[PDB]
Amino acid sequence: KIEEGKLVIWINGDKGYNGLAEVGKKFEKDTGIKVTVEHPDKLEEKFPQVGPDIIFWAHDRFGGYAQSGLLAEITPDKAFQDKLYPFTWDAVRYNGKLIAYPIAVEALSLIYNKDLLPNPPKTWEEIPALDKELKAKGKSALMFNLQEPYFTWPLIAADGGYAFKYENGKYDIKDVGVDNAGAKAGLTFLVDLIKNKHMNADTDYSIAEAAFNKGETAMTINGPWAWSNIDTSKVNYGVTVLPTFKGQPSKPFVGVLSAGINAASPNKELAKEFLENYLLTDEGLEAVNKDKPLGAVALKSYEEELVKDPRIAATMENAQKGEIMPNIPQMSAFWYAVRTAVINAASGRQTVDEALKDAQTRIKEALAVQKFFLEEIQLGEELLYEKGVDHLTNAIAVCGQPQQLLQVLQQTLPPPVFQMLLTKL
Repeated sequence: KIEEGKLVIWINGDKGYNGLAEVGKKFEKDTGIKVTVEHPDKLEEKFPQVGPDIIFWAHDRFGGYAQSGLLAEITPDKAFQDKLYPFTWDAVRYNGKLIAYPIAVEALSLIYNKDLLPNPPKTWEEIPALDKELKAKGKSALMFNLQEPYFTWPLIAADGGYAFKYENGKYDIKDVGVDNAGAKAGLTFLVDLIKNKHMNADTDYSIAEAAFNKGETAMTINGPWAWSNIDTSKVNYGVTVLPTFKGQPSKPFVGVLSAGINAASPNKELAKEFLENYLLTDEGLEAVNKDKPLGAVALKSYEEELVKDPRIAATMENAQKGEIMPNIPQMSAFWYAVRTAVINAASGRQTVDEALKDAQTRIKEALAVQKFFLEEIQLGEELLYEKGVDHLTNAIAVCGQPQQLLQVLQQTLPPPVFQMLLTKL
């Protein structure tokens, strides 16, 4: 339960929640206001029904919440806004409005074996000639997870690929950038690396991880979650900017850990105080970071301390150049479609032109049917009378797997018309 005059905060169990509680203790000591930090299971699933004053989560989940009116519009002090990197505020916009405070950023980087490769390539275009040189030493230039588009997208996006178009704190779900010239150029380059034997279509996460950590390949592409394993390996590794393609940066997907204020909270001013005046400060972020590292942070002054570790600076440089993950549920359709596209193209079964054509179709069709399905059901629920079993049957005709739906339809409402329903199937 939310109560006036205290704060309850949720953050996931993998983050520095004891450090966050220390910030909370400071806050309580100065203000008298009790701050309770929790890390519930399924917190991001529970928020919409019963939630706390403040929630910390990846920004992309917050679009759903905002679509439902569940987040307060944040109203940051004017000089404070300039204290965070501008691109981070773009991760916390929904329908043009600020709906959370950004805290930290995460993206892929290029990770390289400094002994094998003292001069990591600035361009993707250099990698074929480098691989040929390394192969003459029993080694390879690059291995990374080719199976998941999260990993291959940075290259595909570089010359102009994008998921959905972002402009003035909004995404246009009609404007999908999967089959444009830039996406084709990048996926062509990837496919070509494989046809020319510089990478293997079956390389996945485990295989690339083990190869880099055994000193068999000079580069991999991965995120901060992978550093600890490389530490154990003793490889003399560096983390740096991704190579450019056609003179443009690789654009990894960026996740931004963000803090949202519950629209239902009677403590919104206190939440702001906590977040702006206590948490998003050198001392506040230090407290969290000491407990469990935040990675690269949104607060410039503290990021400037953290980049003593050059790996953090690399995360940030790649994030600044990357594509913020769109905070809209239409992204689910993007991932399924592109995953297939890249696999088929990397295999040789489809042209690049054709795989990305399929993917763009898939995305358009899935979004249309999802809408159609809701719309047809709403005409359905206006049978209070029928009329709308034809509409219901239209919605059912669309579902590949209608058993689950047929169940609940037998509930609401009348068996005589469930009967009718059955007729049309």
